[PDB]
Amino acid sequence: SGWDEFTKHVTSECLGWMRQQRAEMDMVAWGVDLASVEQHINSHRGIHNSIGDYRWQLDKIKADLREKSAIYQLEEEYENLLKASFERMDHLRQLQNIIQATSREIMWINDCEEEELLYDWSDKNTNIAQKQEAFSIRMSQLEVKEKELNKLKQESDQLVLNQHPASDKIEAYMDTLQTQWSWILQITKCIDVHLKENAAYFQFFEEAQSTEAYLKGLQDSIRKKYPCDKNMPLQHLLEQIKELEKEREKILEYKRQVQNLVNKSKKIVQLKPRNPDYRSNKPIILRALCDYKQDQKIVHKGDECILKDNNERSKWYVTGPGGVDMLVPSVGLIIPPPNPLAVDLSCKIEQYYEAILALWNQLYINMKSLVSWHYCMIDIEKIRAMTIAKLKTMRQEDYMKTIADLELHYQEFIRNSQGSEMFGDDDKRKIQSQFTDAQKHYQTLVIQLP
Repeated sequence: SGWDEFTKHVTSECLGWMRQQRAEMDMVAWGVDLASVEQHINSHRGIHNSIGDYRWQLDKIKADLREKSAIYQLEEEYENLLKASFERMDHLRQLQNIIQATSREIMWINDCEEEELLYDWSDKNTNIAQKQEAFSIRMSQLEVKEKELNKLKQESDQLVLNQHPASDKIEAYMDTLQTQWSWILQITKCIDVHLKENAAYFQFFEEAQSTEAYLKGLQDSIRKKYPCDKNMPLQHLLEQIKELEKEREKILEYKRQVQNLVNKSKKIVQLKPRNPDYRSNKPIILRALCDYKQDQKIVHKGDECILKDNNERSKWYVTGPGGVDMLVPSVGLIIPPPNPLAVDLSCKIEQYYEAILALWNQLYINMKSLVSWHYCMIDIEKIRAMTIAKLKTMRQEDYMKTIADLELHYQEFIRNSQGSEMFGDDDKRKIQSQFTDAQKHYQTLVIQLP
């Protein structure tokens, strides 16, 4: 104001168009919807190339004017608009880049997640070998991603540092990325645990079913390898007993192998209930492998949950430990021991070991008694064959000892015969009579000496 009226018009119209352009490019809303960002890039490109062309329309106008301030004021407004126009074209660019990148980076993690989410960890999946390696490949792919992600955030923080008009909105998008990333690592942490427990689960039954087959087929093997009849020669017996004692040593090495299975069973996890079709009368107890949270509903690593519905092989309806029903991803839930299928097997296998141990005890004392029987008969023949004339040739302690031998060999027999199945009462009397006879046949010759 205060100038020529033609100058007040030409200058007003200019400042009016130059500021109506600022209004339009400030009334743009900042969003991460790539479809919007795209139309804003084209939109502004039309406004930028418009004011860029306006420099010449402005030159013509400054040439007609003569008012000192007017000219300066117009040039100052234009140079200000032009500067803002450039910085806008750049702010849009920077945005599109950072979002496109983060957008594709989220889909990558999501796809990784979708994969592990749909994986089958039941007993039907025995390939803890394929999985083990495929996983190590991914853990490498991931250590690779963390790099790409780290510098993607370093690119983002820079934009916030430069007060990008959309700072808050991109930090929010990055928040999303961070959330997905943290979750994929949680899955990997509990995938390492499935791999371990599932390995054990299969290792255990492979070893147990193989031990059970052994101790059951050994209960019959032995009984055939060591027959016990009353008509076996003395030599053969002593040699059988020696082998029979090597056997016990071996079945003591089993006790240690067996005791190991007893222990493992107490730690073997449950897999069958992971299948939607598995039915049981006892409720299924779960444990959380990692924190999972979905809007105000949160489960903590180590929380005990109850399974309600598992028709979905990726999402289970789960309750507890605060009576709170919630859908938590199957991946992050395991079914801890005790596994009744494992404990019962370890109990069974243990009873086979004990059966063998008992069988051994029977065969042992059986032979030990058959040996005392023979040792007794040798002494009985010595005493029976004793004549008064034959005695005088021998020392007075050669025969005094032969009865001592018999007395002791007969005690050993009575002792081993107690729990033996080799001698019925018919024989326990038969020998009892041979002994008592020979006993007096001796004291008949003990009195005749003087």
